[PDB]
Amino acid sequence: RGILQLFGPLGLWKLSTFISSKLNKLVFLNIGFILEIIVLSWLLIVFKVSLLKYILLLIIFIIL
Amino acid sequence: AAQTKDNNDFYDVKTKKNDFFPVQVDGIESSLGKYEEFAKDAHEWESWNLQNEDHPEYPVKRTKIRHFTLNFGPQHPAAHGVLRLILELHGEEILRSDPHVGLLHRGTEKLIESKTYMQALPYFDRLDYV
Ligand SMILES: CCCCCCCCCCCCCCCCCC(=O)OC[C@H](COP(=O)(O)OCCN)OC(=O)CCCCCCCCCCCCCCCCC
Ligand SMILES: CCCCCCCCCCCC(=O)OC[C@H](COP(=O)(O)OCC[N+](C)(C)C)OC(=O)CCCCCCCCCCC
Repeated sequence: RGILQLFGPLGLWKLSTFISSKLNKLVFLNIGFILEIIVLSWLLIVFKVSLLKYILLLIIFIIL
Repeated sequence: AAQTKDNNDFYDVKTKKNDFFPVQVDGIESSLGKYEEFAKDAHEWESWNLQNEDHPEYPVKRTKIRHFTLNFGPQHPAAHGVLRLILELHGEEILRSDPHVGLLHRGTEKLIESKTYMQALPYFDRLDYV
């Protein structure tokens, strides 16, 4: 009833609720929001590919 | 006529008649819990809105905007003199016409009573002066 729930249903439910609540705030009809994300993605073309894992770490920081 | 809750001088809350069935929806839930478990945070979630703007009875407070009101006033070649014709237009389409007169009211009828019949005659020269 302890660690196997934290690393199981109860723990993953809290993780899912936290992550899904973040994603629910990103779906709203707004021109400025989607334009910023489109233009931001252009940096993947500019950046050298070795920086992908740093962008991955930065994105996980923003989830918090 | 009378200031009511859904209609007054400054705004109205217009609702159309509902063409569709009054469908009942109860027990709203997601895959992580019921609606009441997250309804506190659902104000930030646009996908959690229970009221649809296409519904005929959706509440909208609309300010009562004056329609395009034009003074076709005395200083205008169309008006044959002094006529403050007030027109409420929809673009150029006339919706209501309010002719304001008295800009040439000179009290001829009042003045005539103070004149003899011979003296009052020239007043008639100046009513329809063509
Ligand atoms: C033997 C059985 C084996 C099977 C088990 C396998 C699952 C093991 C994983 C266990 C880890 C999840 C369980 C513990 C998570 C608990 C989440 C949580 O409590 O939220 C923490 C915090 C929000 O704070 P709050 O919960 O409100 O209060 C603090 C309570 N002390 O918010 C947080 O800090 C959460 C961290 C933010 C989210 C980080 C996201 C990282 C990337 C997602 C992780 C999964 C990656 C999957 C990738 C593919 C997905 C398609
Ligand atoms: C890889 C090694 C083998 C592991 C096999 C898979 C086990 C997965 C954990 C069980 C989850 C479960 O059963 O999901 C069912 C549970 C039910 O939760 P509940 O008891 O109703 O409490 C929840 C409600 N409360 C707290 C209010 C009472 O829904 C959840 O929590 C939703 C989160 C789903 C996450 C699923 C991700 C699975 C990833 C698997 C690989 C990491």
